[PDB]
Amino acid sequence: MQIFVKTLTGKTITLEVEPSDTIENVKAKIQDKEGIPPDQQRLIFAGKQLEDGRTLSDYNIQKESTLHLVLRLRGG
Repeated sequence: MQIFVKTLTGKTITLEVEPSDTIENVKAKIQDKEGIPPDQQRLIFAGKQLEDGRTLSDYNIQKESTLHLVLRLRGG
């Protein structure tokens, strides 16, 4: 479904996806959209990081949910 992710700048970015799509798919969508890679993408939810292997549905996300789109701290 659709959700509303926030930026490190407190910006509002909405993304329309499916409940069957994985976090990686949603991230990939945001990538092609915004331009930020999924490798450098850090979405926080319920205090837990969105796992690619984990889908929005598996997360029981609510319509127009509030997601935190933060970058990565370190690297490797």
